[PDB]
Amino acid sequence: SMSYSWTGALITPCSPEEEKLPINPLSNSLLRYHNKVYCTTSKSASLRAKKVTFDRMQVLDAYYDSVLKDIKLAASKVSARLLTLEEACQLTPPHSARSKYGFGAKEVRSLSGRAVNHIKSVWKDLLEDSQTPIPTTIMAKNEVFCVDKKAARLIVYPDLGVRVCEKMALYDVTQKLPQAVMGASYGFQYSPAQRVEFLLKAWAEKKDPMGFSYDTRCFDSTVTERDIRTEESIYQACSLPEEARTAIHSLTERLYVGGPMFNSKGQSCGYRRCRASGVLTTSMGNTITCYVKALAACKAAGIVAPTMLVCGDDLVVISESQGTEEDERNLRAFTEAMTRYSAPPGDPPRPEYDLELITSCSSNVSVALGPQGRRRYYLTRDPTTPIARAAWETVRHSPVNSWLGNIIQYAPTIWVRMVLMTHFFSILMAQDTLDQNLNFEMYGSVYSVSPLDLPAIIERLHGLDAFSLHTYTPHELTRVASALRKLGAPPLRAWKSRARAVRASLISRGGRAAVCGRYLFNWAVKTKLKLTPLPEARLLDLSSWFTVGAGGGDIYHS
Repeated sequence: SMSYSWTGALITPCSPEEEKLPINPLSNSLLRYHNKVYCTTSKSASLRAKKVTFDRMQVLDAYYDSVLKDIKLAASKVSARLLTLEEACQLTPPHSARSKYGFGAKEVRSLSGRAVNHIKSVWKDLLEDSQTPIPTTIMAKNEVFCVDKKAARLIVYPDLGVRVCEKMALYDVTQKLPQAVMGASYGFQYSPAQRVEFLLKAWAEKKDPMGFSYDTRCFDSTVTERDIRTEESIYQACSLPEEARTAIHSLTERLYVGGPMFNSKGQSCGYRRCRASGVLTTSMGNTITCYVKALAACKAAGIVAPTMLVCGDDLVVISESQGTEEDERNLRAFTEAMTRYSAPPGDPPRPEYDLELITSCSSNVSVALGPQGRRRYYLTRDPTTPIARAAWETVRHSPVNSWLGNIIQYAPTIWVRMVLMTHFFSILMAQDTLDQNLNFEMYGSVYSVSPLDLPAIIERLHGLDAFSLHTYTPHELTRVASALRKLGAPPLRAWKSRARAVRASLISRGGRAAVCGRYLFNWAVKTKLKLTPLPEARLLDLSSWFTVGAGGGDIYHS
């Protein structure tokens, strides 16, 4: 019942790691307190290992049984197909960890003979062997944060050849199952604006709304072998081809329920009996399992008219308040139920009665005014981590960055518009690489776009309002100002001074650059420009852009 067992071998790096932000003028113009920005490395891997290693005691009840029964029935409405090898390969990100069998992501995406022939044998083996555990590699993730340090997160994943096979057997399922059994509660199907709409709607439909977010301590580690086998039974409730059923059972028994882990040096590192952090089913599995336990927990605790929003292990519940004292009582009961289901809390949940203060996936809804003086709602978050990461990525190029993802996801926020856009467009112009497509992650998934196409992307995802919001809330302004001073970054008024110059340079360039200048920086001048709908905004193939990401899991798009 232990999440992990260890041999004693260390979790090793695949190359030297840098832990402190370098002193560079480009990064320094964004933030001066470089000593506050750090990156997690292999050095803290042992501390993390101890944190995620514990015994899981799970006891289910009638409430859980009832919800699961309902879920399986809903799953029967799903029909899915096996993805072709070619389709599976095209979903592989270009910088995906290479195989130990002689090929990398490049050969996969290009369908090289070597890659194709190996993948084929892996598939055949899955069909004839449903027992032999599949080996995985454990590594310490390198992530950037601002002090006030975190231990590195651990990632466990199978060989490239197996990752392609997972797509063939389950990608189609990840695209339909969550919605089928969860409906509107499935978070990954929404763009930021849709998430906002959902939360506002849920809040408004309650006579006396109360919300709370539940933080499960090390969710992946709380997932039991039984939980994972239950996930498979839910997958099998779908209408699937026999060959897929065989592959899915094999992957479950040989990979998902657990298996041996090796470090980068090839040494046996340990054995896993919980969720693998780096498999295709990580997000979908966490989402469904979190949903089942939470819905059952709500019923057992007496939560009234709960409306849930589930994103992997992230959970937010908005319901009818039963009074302050009752609410706190019900939340404790909820926690007790979640705990019995093997999902104890990291930080005890507390009832919240102001929507702007409720955090879902580190984000929250806030309000501002549009060009006509009307209230407009949008999604935002504390900008500390995004700015710290933007600084690191300015001096250390990452094949898959996070800043472009933050700019897209939080385009209407005051921090993206005044700080990130100003900073990156200045650097891109200086580098003269404005039109170059860049890979970035969003919702744990990998995407690729050109910053020159940002205005079209933003208008399509957030609307023209995204270029004209003003009069943000005191909470938002205070939070952004505090983040900047904490990082030693220039204040917003200085970013405004800089933006005027960036805007002018962009416009001087004409073409798409000028469009970026006129639309993205209209806020920087007192004499505002018109700003009409962009034609290319309609020619955009966005709609399920987030659904196709199905959370994360080594998935790539365009």
